[PDB]
Amino acid sequence: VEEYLVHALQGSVSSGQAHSLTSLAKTWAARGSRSREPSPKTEDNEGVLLTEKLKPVDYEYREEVHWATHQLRLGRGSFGEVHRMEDKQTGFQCAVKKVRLEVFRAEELMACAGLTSPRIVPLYGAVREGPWVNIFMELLEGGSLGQLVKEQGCLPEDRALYYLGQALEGLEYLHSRRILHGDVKADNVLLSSDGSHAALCDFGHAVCLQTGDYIPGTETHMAPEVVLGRSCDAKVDVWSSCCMMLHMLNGCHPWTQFFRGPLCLKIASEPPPVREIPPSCAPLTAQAIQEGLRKEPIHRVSAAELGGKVNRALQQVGGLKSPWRGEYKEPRHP
Amino acid sequence: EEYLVHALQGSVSSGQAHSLTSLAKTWAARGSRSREPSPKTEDNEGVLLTEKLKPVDYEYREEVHWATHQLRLGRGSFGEVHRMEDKQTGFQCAVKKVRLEVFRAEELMACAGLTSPRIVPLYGAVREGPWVNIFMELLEGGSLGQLVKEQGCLPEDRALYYLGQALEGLEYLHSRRILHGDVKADNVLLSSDGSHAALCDFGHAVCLQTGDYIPGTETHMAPEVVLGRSCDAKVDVWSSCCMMLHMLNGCHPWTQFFRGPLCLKIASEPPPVREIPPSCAPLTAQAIQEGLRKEPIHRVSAAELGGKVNRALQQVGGLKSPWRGEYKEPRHPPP
Ligand SMILES: Nc1ncc2c(n1)-c1c([nH]c3ccc(Br)cc13)CCC2
Ligand SMILES: Nc1ncc2c(n1)-c1c([nH]c3ccc(Br)cc13)CCC2
Repeated sequence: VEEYLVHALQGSVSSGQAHSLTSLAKTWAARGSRSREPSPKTEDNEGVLLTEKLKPVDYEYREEVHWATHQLRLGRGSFGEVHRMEDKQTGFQCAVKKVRLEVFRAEELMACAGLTSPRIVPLYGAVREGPWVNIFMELLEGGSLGQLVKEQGCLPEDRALYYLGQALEGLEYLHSRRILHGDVKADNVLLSSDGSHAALCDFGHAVCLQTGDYIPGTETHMAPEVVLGRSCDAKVDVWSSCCMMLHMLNGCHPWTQFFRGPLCLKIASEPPPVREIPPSCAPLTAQAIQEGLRKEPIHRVSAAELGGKVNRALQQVGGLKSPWRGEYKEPRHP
Repeated sequence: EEYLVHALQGSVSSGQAHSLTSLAKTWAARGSRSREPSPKTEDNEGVLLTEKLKPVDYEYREEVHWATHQLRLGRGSFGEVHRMEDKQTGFQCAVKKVRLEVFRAEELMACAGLTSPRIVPLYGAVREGPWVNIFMELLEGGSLGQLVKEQGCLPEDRALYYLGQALEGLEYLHSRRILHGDVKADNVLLSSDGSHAALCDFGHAVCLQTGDYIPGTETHMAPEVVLGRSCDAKVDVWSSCCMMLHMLNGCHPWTQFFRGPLCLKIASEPPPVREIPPSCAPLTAQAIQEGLRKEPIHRVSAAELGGKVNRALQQVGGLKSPWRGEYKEPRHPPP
């Protein structure tokens, strides 16, 4: 059972619901660990589309036949490159992340599928062609928070708070659902064309809680409990979020300007990088970051808790007033 | 040599094949292992074999020193293939991007430094984090596979001509102890004028001195592969003839008469010599029979087969049929 729904889904591309896609994705992750045999001339083609804007024809959905990528690479995710694409029948434009079966984790779809938060990039479906999983999602037009930070050097306190807060909304939505993101950083939050809306993008590091099986993201954003080899929970994301905040404010990641790699040792041994908080910051801003960067996950605030403090700090600075893009602010020197 | 490796690591250098080969071995070993926290700045290392691909300050990074342009060129066994231009030299070539976790050193060991006109030349390979970028000559006449499809099936002389060249390359590899492992139309690349063909994608290659042969497309697999026996270069010879049948009929060998998996059928049934078109020349048909002998031991070598194929081409009048000629309907399946 569900072994039966799986049998019914296998071999075909169907319009359907998240649960169906999730069930299939588990089979993809299992068999990608399974070194395979001689390939059929016609690649297997199976999956589930979650929106009518992406339409299988005769239970197929194949690159170059039913849809296609546009010239230039959009970005690069943890386990696959991301491109712009078009459904050839409906004209719909979205994004696709192409992942090798052998490195495909079901959580990549399990952690966002069917989710309906504005702070989480919507999943349109996923389709397998042979040893490739194509993951379809909303195309966003304002680039990543990571790109923004690099082109502006650093963000103003208010902008930084604004994005941090929106991200924490998404994190709260995830955590209440036993979902941990695992790679919270500027490069993985995506922006609207007018910079007003931010959303979490890449769940390649996600884990679906009940731990022990957390695959670490970027070392500078790693919490002490990860680096110590201890069991991990949602608080990991809270710490990452505050590492991202420091990055937005200073234009450089925490630890980098003071230590050399690997930073794993230093993260564990050293005190939290609260010393990297800009003195120019508002009292409520600084305290929020401190509580988010508590080395003991247990005393560390939740995403919801941190979100509140951050909304209040934003108030304290006068709300969001700094202009969308704007003028370059030189990042902090080492 | 553990010292040569240490000296190359962390840097992108202009250098020689052997150096690239040694580094590539570390990549295949390192693709093994759920990893640790990633450094913020991706590792960047590799070796370029031509000055037309030029690193700056020992770096070579996508979007900085080079970039892809236009639409996907193709899809190899372990990675997609694109056009790219080096931002320093303006040089255009092709790049195949392969995930570290599925990267086989043979992908480079089997073609690096090789100087046959029948084997697509390797320009180098560069790693960025969990990605291996394989650079190679960009060819302008598409793949033999694309050709066969848009023409339905090919005229006998064209087919012989391409078969012969592939066999030249195959002979070249085998004499160097290299089995390609995925010989098929999709893995032969064509000049703009259709005159030159060369073997590409060595994702299935193995470097002889089996048990370690990763099978390609089931329809091109030899009986000894499919039985799980020890494998040698003769595997490529069988595949080549499967490819020949494909060019002639516009469809792979077994597909029209059996259902998958074909593993069983290839083993049990006689060789697909019956799929040879009767209208073919005596020498053509016989060549294919010899390439498709079920015991690899009695099966002709790539060199032997090449002579027959060249002779067959003669008997038919040499290469005369036009390039991008007229559609010829591929053989239909039975009801
Ligand atoms: N869907 C989508 N729209 C826009 C972007 C991206 N994705 C995007 C960028 N880097 C990425 C890394 C992982 C993922 Br899943 C998406 C992106 C680059 C930012 C632009
Ligand atoms: N270097 C190069 N130039 C042109 C092409 C190709 N490669 C090409 C195609 N399919 C492929 C599959 C594997 C590889 Br390695 C190359 C190609 C499609 C043919 C076009």
